[PDB]
Amino acid sequence: TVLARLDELERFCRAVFLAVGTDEETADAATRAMMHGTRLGVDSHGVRLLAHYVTALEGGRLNRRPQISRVSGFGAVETIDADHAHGARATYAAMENAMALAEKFGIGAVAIRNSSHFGPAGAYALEAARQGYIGLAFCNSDSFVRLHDGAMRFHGTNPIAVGVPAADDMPWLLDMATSAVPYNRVLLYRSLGQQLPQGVASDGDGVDTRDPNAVEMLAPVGGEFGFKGAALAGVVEIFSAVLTGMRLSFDLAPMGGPDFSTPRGLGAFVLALKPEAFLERDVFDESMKRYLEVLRGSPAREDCKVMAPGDREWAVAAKREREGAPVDPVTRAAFSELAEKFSVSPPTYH
Amino acid sequence: TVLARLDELERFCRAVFLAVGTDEETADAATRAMMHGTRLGVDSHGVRLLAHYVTALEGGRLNRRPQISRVSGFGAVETIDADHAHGARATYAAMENAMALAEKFGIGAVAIRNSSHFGPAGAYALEAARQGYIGLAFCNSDSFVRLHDGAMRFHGTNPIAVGVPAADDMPWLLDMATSAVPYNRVLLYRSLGQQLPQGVASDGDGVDTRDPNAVEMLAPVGGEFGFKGAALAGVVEIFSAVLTGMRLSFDLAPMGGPDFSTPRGLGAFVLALKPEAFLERDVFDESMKRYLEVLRGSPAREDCKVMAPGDREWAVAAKREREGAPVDPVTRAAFSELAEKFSVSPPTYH
Ligand SMILES: NC(=O)c1ccc[n+]([C@@H]2O[C@H](COP(=O)([O-])OP(=O)(O)OC[C@H]3O[C@@H](n4cnc5c(N)ncnc54)[C@H](O)[C@@H]3O)[C@@H](O)[C@H]2O)c1
Ligand SMILES: NC(=O)c1ccc[n+]([C@@H]2O[C@H](COP(=O)([O-])OP(=O)(O)OC[C@H]3O[C@@H](n4cnc5c(N)ncnc54)[C@H](O)[C@@H]3O)[C@@H](O)[C@H]2O)c1
Repeated sequence: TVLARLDELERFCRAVFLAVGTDEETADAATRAMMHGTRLGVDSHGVRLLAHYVTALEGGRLNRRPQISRVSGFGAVETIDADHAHGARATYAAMENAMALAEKFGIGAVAIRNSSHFGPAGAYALEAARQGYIGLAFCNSDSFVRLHDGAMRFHGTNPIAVGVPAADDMPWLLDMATSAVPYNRVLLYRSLGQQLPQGVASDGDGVDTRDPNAVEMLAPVGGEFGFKGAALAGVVEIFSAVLTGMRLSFDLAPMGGPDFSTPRGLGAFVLALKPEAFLERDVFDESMKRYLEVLRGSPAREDCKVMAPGDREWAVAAKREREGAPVDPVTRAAFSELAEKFSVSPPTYH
Repeated sequence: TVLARLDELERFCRAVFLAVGTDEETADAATRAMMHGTRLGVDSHGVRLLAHYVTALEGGRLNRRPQISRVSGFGAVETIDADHAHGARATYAAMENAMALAEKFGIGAVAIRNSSHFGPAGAYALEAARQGYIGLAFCNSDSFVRLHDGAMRFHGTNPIAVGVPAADDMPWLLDMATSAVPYNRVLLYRSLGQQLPQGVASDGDGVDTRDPNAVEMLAPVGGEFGFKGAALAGVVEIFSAVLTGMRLSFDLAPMGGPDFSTPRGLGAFVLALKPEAFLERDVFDESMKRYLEVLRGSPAREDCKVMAPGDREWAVAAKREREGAPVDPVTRAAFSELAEKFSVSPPTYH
């Protein structure tokens, strides 16, 4: 295992995408979503996803040159057809539009059609926050999580991402799957041979299990009150599938192979709020400032620490700014054969 | 204990409010919110709240004749100043506005100022659903729930309510506090002398306890992953307080006495979506129909049943339509003295 510079990894991912014969904007957008994940420590959706995207692109699943267009739209809303684009491209574009509409109507909501996996949901949410708007991001995926008291994979890990501008620091940022823990976690624990935390997954009968080998579905967030987490996965499902026209979780094709050619037709939803359309920006920042000052200063349990959403990510982000992002041996090896294959320089390490 | 007709209770609540010298619209709005809770089985926020509202009105906390006005607003947004109105009046009014803005811009968002406790958050969300829009409702309250790993009451029970139109049945409705369970639950368990479920509350040290007498704060939804529940309470806090200009949870005055004269200045947020602004309503209903058809038909655990958000509320709602709402002896006795006091007919029983 070893470290890599965030620019070294960035320039590398973009170089590879271009080599696959991808759009210049599709390459920039796809690398931002992965650099976002890698910079914020959410490595499950970091640069390790490069391998998959190039396979989906070469396979035909992801369109190299997507023509993003608005099928309709009136007022502060509009539905966009990404043209089977790479999730990040389809959603980064949808958000710049939602921000544009928010600048004109105080708010902006955009339904996304014919898209794909977009990596970390917070990428787009954090984009709006960096711009001074409140960004929302919903989406679904192939069924993985059961309902409360369920005995089958029902909803996808249907994430929720909310980004709020700060003042003189990093934006408030929530990026979470509606299930207790994401799916890659069971694969990781299965790989290490360790048991999962209690109430994160269930067997085929709907009864929880801490054995990663017996898991056949993820459990909703909330535990005994998991029905609340299942309900949250419902709101995202409505904004991501019923309101976009795309297929529901249980109707979507697998995220993995063997098919890397037939498009999945994934739906998503983006939302932006213009703080200045409701109140004085000076009173918004002082409230947010006070809100965060108090939160972080709040009493904690024994040897514990309290933090706002995004605080853990800004701590690792700062560390990866100077120290660099860790790249294990097997992902590094994948970077070498990708570099060999596409004739691009591999990331320098240390 | 005995039963009461939903019209008998409805007419009674309205009668009492008018007797206190309240607005005609403030009486209708306040009785709908309570009738909503009583009809849907969420009795914690039903007609048992009458006793408190008349006390807040007579005390001077709640304005009997509120002048709801929009301080500003451009595009599909606007901030409304309820003029210290009863919660239901301030929010039912803000929702009809958000619906009005949604009919014109596809969406409608309204920031509510100088409001008060509005009973069940689903009342307003369900209103938009009955109207054919997708309604959202956010609000905070005085601190009761701790942060993940916290050792102090931080957020209020900050509820989330989302109502989505169905097709040929009752709307999809989510109404849930961000905390695992609402506060009144500790009072009930303390009253019965029984222990609470694991992970719903904590003592003064931030460590969970099932003893309702040792509880000093509620726990976020999610358990070990309660940080997601605390992050959700954060999004509502931002929409309900930082975005409205109203006080944050920890700055708000108590919901109970002894002060029933000084206004709390509670904030809230309302949102409305016009499905027709994104797609053909015929494809929205067929997707929602299929979504619910499959959900309810999904496989369940041993002797369990799966249901969508609101399904449990529509089962008791139907039961309370014909059979009637149960009223215990002590709440009925409060109705008798309220009837005696204001010279209004008490609900007929059976
Ligand atoms: N593209 C897709 O289809 C898809 C689907 C599912 C998940 N994802 C991604 O998976 C990634 C991980 O999701 P997750 O739910 O496992 O993340 P997580 O459970 O690790 O954390 C989610 C949230 O809780 C916060 N948090 C964690 N610990 C905390 C603490 N101690 N105190 C306060 N807050 C704390 C985090 O900042 C974060 O906002 C996300 O980036 C998500 O977008 C993507
Ligand atoms: N006015 C305020 O300031 C305020 C503050 C907090 C809470 N409240 C009110 O408290 C009331 C109760 O909130 P709560 O969170 O305790 O309710 P709850 O936990 O009983 O239920 C919330 C949700 O989960 C769903 N649900 C329950 N069991 C289910 C199952 N088996 N399968 C699928 N779904 C299921 C319910 O339909 C509901 O939408 C709400 O009406 C809320 O608005 C008001």
